[PDB]
Amino acid sequence: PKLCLVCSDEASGCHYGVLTCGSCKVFFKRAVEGQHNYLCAGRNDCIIDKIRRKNCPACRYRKCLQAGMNLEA
Amino acid sequence: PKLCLVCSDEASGCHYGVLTCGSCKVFFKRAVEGQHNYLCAGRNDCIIDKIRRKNCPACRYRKCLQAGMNLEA
DNA sequence: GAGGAAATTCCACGAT
DNA sequence: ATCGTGGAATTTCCTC
Ligand SMILES: [Zn+2]
Ligand SMILES: [Zn+2]
Ligand SMILES: [Zn+2]
Ligand SMILES: [Zn+2]
Repeated sequence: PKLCLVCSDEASGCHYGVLTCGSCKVFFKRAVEGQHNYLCAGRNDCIIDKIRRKNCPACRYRKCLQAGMNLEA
Repeated sequence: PKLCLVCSDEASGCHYGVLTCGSCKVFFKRAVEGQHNYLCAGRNDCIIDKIRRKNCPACRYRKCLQAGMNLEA
């Protein structure tokens, strides 16, 4: 019943300091390692869920950071 | 003329009835025969330009239709 | 020449 | 680390 704090999909455990699913954990790692320039086509307010998380890496990454995800955790 | 009526990128000609670039031509063909399930993570006003057009297929497809693109043209 | 469309290449995403 | 899937976009080939 525990949910990913980023996309609300069911969580696989505590990854990089935050309860998250597998895809969001892999996304965050790749985002930090690659130092990605992401641009929201919206207002930087996008809905991030299982379906929509692919739409805006910018808002997804922002949510990762604001939830406290860090590589050195 | 030039300037694709969907994303404002340089237009390659009149495709499916509308002045469009090459990428919006094949996008529309894919989307119109496909499901076009697309969900917007924003307010369905997403900015569609050369940089952001990949972010929201929902809004891109909506702009294709509003511009008047159709298969039977 | 135009434009439709397959073929091709590239990449994000995500499971294992 | 492979690696499958699917979308994106350019390149190549088709008919008219
Ligand atoms: Zn998640
Ligand atoms: Zn966004
Ligand atoms: Zn376009
Ligand atoms: Zn949108």
